[PDB]
Amino acid sequence: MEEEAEMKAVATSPSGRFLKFDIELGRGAFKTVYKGLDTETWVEVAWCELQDRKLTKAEQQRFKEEAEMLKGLQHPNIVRFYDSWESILKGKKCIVLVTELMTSGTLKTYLKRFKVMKPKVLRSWCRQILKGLQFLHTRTPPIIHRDLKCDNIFITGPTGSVKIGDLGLATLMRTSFAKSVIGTPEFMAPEMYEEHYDESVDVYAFGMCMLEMATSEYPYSECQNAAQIYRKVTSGIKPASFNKVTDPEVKEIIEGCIRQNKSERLSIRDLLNHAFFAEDTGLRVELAEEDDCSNSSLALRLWVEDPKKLKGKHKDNEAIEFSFNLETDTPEEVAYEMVKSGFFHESDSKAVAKSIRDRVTPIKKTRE
Repeated sequence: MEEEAEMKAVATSPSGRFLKFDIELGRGAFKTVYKGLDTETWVEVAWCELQDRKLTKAEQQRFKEEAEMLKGLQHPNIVRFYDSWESILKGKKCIVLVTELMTSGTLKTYLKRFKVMKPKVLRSWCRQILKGLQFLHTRTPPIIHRDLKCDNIFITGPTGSVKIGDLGLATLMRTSFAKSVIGTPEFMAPEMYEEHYDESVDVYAFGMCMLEMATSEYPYSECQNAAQIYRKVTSGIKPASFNKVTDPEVKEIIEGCIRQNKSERLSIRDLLNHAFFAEDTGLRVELAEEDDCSNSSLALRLWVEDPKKLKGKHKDNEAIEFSFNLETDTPEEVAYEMVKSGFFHESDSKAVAKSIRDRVTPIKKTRE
């Protein structure tokens, strides 16, 4: 039984397609989001009201057209923008943005409580933010998100896909004041407060999102306030949580993204070509426990990411926990022990041994 019958429509788009309900979903300076309805599809939408009062006639016409540019953005990793128009709020001009309503919330809400699910969702959500950003940066003229952070990444579900939303509008962030209210220091590149920055601010913010997804903790939480973060960021002092990244590949991508010098930062084109984003083997090995160099034995986990890529009747999300002595063991012999125990068919030995070798050869080198 639905009580959608009691929700009274309080406004309509000039087109007539969308209805506004007086149910506020979120706030912020310059923005109020409302529950809305599409009368063509009968699906609840977000009715967003955007307004900067202290805006000139010239600035307002540039903000209205920036809003109209978003309508033509269609990509599976970008929240869909259905329509935008100019209206009046408290006598002054305002912009209304109608967008898809994300019911499973943000990545920020998700990471407050939950770790990203295993075996593949971390790699997928990363690749999806990169694909979404790449799409925005390849528009004519290029779009820069300007406000990328976990609270602006929406999830379809814990095993679903991610969508970037709440783009930072160029005209709405022209000033140091607007940037200080809109932006989240943790996710902001050091050059964010300069009058001129490019798309590499979005790369820096991506690096911080990925850090948060990897460490399951908030970047720069050691800081008491935003001034301390600004001081640390501009000094070239990484978040303490960066040294909590246990995967060398994940630590490498992050550092290449959160580089102080904008020109030294990694490009999305090349990131998308990183081996970390490959899924050809269908097998991956990770550390199960925190590695103490006093120990000779590691505690590892083998993930069957793709049961189709293997001979036999394998279940989804299959994870094998096994020990490995860095001194006396070999990946090829351990893969044979997996075959013998009945985990794998003999013909998958080479694929198993490689997944083990990939994780175990770097750690063995580090040992003294």
